[PDB]
Amino acid sequence: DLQCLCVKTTSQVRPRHITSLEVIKAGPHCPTAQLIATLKNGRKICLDLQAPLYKKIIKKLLES
Amino acid sequence: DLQCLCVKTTSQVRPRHITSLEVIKAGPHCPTAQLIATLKNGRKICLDLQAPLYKKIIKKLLES
Amino acid sequence: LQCLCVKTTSQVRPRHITSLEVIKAGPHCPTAQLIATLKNGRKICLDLQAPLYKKIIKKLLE
Amino acid sequence: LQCLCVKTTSQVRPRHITSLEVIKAGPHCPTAQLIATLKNGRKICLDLQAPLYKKIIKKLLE
Ligand SMILES: CO[C@H]1O[C@H](COS(=O)(=O)O)[C@@H](O[C@@H]2O[C@@H](C(=O)O)[C@@H](O[C@H]3O[C@H](COS(=O)(=O)O)[C@@H](O[C@@H]4O[C@H](C(=O)O)[C@@H](O[C@H]5O[C@H](COS(=O)(=O)O)[C@@H](O)[C@H](O)[C@H]5NS(=O)(=O)O)[C@H](O)[C@H]4O)[C@H](OS(=O)(=O)O)[C@H]3NS(=O)(=O)O)[C@H](O)[C@H]2OS(=O)(=O)O)[C@H](O)[C@H]1NS(=O)(=O)O
Ligand SMILES: CO[C@H]1O[C@H](COS(=O)(=O)O)[C@@H](O[C@@H]2O[C@@H](C(=O)O)[C@@H](O[C@H]3O[C@H](COS(=O)(=O)O)[C@@H](O[C@@H]4O[C@H](C(=O)O)[C@@H](O[C@H]5O[C@H](COS(=O)(=O)O)[C@@H](O)[C@H](O)[C@H]5NS(=O)(=O)O)[C@H](O)[C@H]4O)[C@H](OS(=O)(=O)O)[C@H]3NS(=O)(=O)O)[C@H](O)[C@H]2OS(=O)(=O)O)[C@H](O)[C@H]1NS(=O)(=O)O
Repeated sequence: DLQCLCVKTTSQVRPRHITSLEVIKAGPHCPTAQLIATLKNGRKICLDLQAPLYKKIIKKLLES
Repeated sequence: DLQCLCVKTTSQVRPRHITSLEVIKAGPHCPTAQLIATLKNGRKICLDLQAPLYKKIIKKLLES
Repeated sequence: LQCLCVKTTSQVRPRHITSLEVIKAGPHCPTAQLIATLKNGRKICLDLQAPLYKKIIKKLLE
Repeated sequence: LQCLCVKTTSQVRPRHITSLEVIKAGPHCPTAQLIATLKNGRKICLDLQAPLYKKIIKKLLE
């Protein structure tokens, strides 16, 4: 009934452009964790789990 | 980067078992609208768009 | 009263809404909650009043 | 002050959390928002305090 939201991660986007980050735990409908980021223009993208980039994105959004 | 969350709809579930319903507009990452329902036990399922069932689920959750 | 929607809002541009989640009342929230997510990822609590969320759900279903 | 997280909470079972969304501050919300979604679909606003959301994000990443 449900699959993963993200097909492939991305590496390049400006942390300034990010308004929202959702962290989704692995579940019955997706074997891997997911990192969905929403941008000012409505564009949604996926981040890499094995990178410190998500750590940078998160640390910024909270600092705002 | 993103696909649809729901693969196939469902027809049978008890409206009593439903705690949350999310209505997702069609977008660049999914050609069709989506109706995701969350249940007390954590189970998530998709509803049918061409049915009055979603109308029943929604009308109940608000009445609660 | 430990709800997501303490104060609630009536003014929003329906075209800016990408999703609407209806969360049911419970021991922790006296009322149902209408959470709308906008294009920019932000969220706001919709007034449970009638014609507001009526038109929205249909515009999400087009 | 028309935020999702007016009042905020500190007591939640991390195993009950299925997702955590960080919404950034803006002209409409003075602070960033930590919205946690539980197994039963409900949502609660997490305290922006340190060790609460630190352990959670990692438990979501296992
Ligand atoms: C191209 O060069 C540019 O370089 C950088 C990068 O640009 S980027 O950010 O676009 O990538 C620019 O730096 C940014 O400059 C500002 C900007 O983004 O415009 C500024 O952003 C902050 O302030 C924005 C202006 O808002 S306002 O307060 O001055 O009015 C704000 O964007 C506005 O958000 C409001 C809002 O959310 O309330 C919007 O208001 C409108 O919608 C509201 C909500 O609608 S709803 O549907 O019901 O929900 C309505 O209630 C309201 O009536 C309505 N107002 S109206 O005017 O339409 O009538 C409005 O449309 C938006 O423009 C930013 O909000 S945010 O959501 O994007 O975060 C806000 N960001 S903040 O800094 O975090 O507070 C910053 O200086 C900077 O943005 S950034 O976030 O730091 O990246 C640079 O300005 C620009 N150079 S330029 O070429 O000279 O322009
Ligand atoms: C098998 O036969 C059954 O038939 C029907 C159908 O069952 S079904 O609903 O499971 O499908 C049963 O009818 C239901 O009966 C009640 C029930 O579901 O148990 C009742 O539901 C309402 O009340 C529940 C009991 O709560 S309590 O207030 O009395 O304490 C409630 O479930 C509890 O929710 C709380 C909660 O959300 O706060 C939970 O508390 C615990 O977690 C909290 C939050 O954690 S968090 O992670 O931090 O977020 C903690 O804060 C708290 O400390 C902790 N308490 S503790 O006990 O663990 O220490 C608790 O775990 C839950 O059990 C229902 O909440 S809900 O979220 O499911 O909606 C609530 N539903 S409500 O009616 O909408 O308010 C109803 O009568 C009915 O449920 S229903 O929603 O109408 O469908 C029937 O009882 C049963 N017959 S039986 O065989 O005899 O049992």
